[PDB]
Amino acid sequence: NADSLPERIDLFVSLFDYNSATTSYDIRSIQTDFPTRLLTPDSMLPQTSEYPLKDIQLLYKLAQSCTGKLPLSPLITEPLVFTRSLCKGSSLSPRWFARSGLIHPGGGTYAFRYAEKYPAQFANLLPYMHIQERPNAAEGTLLYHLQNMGEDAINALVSGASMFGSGSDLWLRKGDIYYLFNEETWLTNANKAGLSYSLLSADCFIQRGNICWDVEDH
Amino acid sequence: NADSLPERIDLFVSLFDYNSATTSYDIRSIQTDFPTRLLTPDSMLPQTSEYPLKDIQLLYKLAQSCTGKLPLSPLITEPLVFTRSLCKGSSLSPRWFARSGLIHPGGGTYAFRYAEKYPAQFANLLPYMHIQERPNAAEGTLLYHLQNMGEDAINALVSGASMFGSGSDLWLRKGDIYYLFNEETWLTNANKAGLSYSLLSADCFIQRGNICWDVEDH
Ligand SMILES: [Mg+2]
Ligand SMILES: [Mg+2]
Repeated sequence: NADSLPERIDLFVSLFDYNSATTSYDIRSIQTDFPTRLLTPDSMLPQTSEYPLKDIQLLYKLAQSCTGKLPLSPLITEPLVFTRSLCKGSSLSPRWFARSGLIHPGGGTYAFRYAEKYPAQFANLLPYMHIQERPNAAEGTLLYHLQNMGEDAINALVSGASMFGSGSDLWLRKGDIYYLFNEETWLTNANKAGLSYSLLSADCFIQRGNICWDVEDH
Repeated sequence: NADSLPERIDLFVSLFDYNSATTSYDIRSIQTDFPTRLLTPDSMLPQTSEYPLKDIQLLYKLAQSCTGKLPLSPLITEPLVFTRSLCKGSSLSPRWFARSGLIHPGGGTYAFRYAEKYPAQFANLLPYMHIQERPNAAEGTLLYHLQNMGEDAINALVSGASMFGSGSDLWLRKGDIYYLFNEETWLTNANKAGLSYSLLSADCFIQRGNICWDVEDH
């Protein structure tokens, strides 16, 4: 009966009332309000695949002592400008962050680090901070849903997947808009289409018992 | 990298110390203490695929009034014997339950129903009751693990799967023995083998986003 599976999934998608959705988000509005750099969890980690570890260490020591060895590689120019500015105490306008690569080599953003030293500029620099650096958003808002997405849900959203689950919500793409439905509606329409489903924490290539296995990429 | 997946799963299995397992259960001991009929969730439902619905209804009415229409089909002979005995008040020895098909046509077991009318015989009839009809077992015992298994975990155990997950435990089959490990050990050995995994609520034939889809059989 697994041969009719694609047809049943199409029937499943067609059962939803897209005008009675919980909320809906245009993909364009999501890309305007959140650069991909500010969604992906890897932006919160030290940028070990972009800078040598010794260069990241040399930046932290420079930010601590505000004197001494400057890092070498010419890809540290902008992070050096940022670090020297905090040490010299000179100001960086919100337009400087809008111009930057946003992500600091030690993980997180320039804006969040700058707002930790100058908390009066927090609100104006919020658009340049990672979602995981911003305060807990109000329930039902786009930021709230994004902050509560695991890496797999974020990756599915960034890649524009036709559908993905995130917690207690189903995200369904119709055209260039995502429609959210609660899991009760998800399960009801899966029942009617003759479907069962599972939410994955990775891809599934080999199943043993009730365990889906996958190689991790890194 | 998905081509090396079977080799990585074999390495994963080989990393476990089977002598330092949480607990272990011989498959033979499980089959001795629990007939499959007393594990599968479908035994708790009315036996609609074995008896006509009208015959099940005729049995409930007979058990209520203790008079009137006897069901027809000759597959109801033993359930009729059981029902007439409760009505006549005659006793059924534990050996009668050991001889029976265990499962009552309305779902559940003969033994549990009999022990509801004669609670003094509960302990002697416990071996003939469904695991979901028995009291909550003590933690760490075989019955405890079985009572907390979803249908998918039960089906994997009944079918003798090489491995399956159930809650916070990994069940690993080596020979004819199942070895239990906590999920921390599961994840540590998956990390070292270069693997990611997900626990399924059904099979996975088509993946959309982070959702594994499957047709339900019924
Ligand atoms: Mg993968
Ligand atoms: Mg299946």
